[PDB]
Amino acid sequence: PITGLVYDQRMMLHHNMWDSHHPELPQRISRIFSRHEELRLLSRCHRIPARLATEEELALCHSSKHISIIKSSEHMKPRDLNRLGDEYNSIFISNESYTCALLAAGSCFNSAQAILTGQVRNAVAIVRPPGHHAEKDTACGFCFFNTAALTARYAQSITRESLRVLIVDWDVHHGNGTQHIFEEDDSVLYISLHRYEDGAFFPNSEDANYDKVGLGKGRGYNVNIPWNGGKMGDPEYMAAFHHLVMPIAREFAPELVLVSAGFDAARGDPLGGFQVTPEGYAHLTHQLMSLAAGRVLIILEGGYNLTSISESMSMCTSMLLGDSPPSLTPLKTSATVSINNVLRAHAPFWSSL
Ligand SMILES: [K+]
Ligand SMILES: [K+]
Ligand code: NA
Ligand SMILES: [Zn+2]
Repeated sequence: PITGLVYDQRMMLHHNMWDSHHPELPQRISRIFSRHEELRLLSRCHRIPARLATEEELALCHSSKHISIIKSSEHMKPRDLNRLGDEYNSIFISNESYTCALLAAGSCFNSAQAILTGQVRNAVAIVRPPGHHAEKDTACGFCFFNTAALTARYAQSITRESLRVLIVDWDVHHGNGTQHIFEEDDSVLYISLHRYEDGAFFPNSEDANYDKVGLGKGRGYNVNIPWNGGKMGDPEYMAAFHHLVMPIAREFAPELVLVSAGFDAARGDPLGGFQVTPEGYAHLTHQLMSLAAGRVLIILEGGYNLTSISESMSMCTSMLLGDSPPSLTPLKTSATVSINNVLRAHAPFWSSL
């Protein structure tokens, strides 16, 4: 049982040149890496090489128009980069952004390939910029290309079209990009847990609500678990996995599990405002390892407290490596209502509920 780890410092090049303190810092991935070194987790892993995604691979999920525009940013001068970035919801762009986006996706491709060919059982990808807000034709919320969505399509490309992929998105924000790409798809099961606040939390859309179960053949295969007022923690997430994520996943019988692993739901994160502990993430990870013969790829999304996310993602790697789960109140009423809402919404599609 081998765990893969992919990390490249070239992904640090992507930066905000008008605010060097912008929360999506280059140092996010470097601090996670060093913590993996420090805890002797890195030395236990099989080092998977990073690579650039090709344009043909980007076309698995993205329009050529979207690809061309972001590609052209590599040759732009600072003010043009400023203007282009302002055409999007919450995006900054540097000359290196396009290349870093390519490495993020290519790294995840190589990890998926390693898992699916049996070189490793599972893998962790310490990458940036993130991906899950990125749409087919647009960039959004610090994301340029949808790394997770692309990896699902890449995985199917190197296996068979009907490879069943589960994408679990435990980043505090709804992965609107991932939901939309696969909304009519029944080969990719998208499950997201996210702070919703009745549509008044980024990315501020009712697409993130529980009632959005998918379209056409894809009905049932989109699971939104929205949190409303207010601070949520380990109890809420554990209960969500127990009643929803793991029962549905088992019935879906995935062959590959991708985790859109943001750690902005972690205690200490300003943008999330939740209190999922590092031990919390370990237990979520451990549960997912019971799926798909352990074929699990952990892909970094959001998470902005450098100490919180280094410790949190390290905890997940420890689990993938096979360490025993660390030792961990009744649910908030609102959380219970959220879970019953999803249960009632997905009753027709999943007989296990
Ligand atoms: K999420
Ligand atoms: K789907
Ligand atoms: Na179903
Ligand atoms: Zn996030």
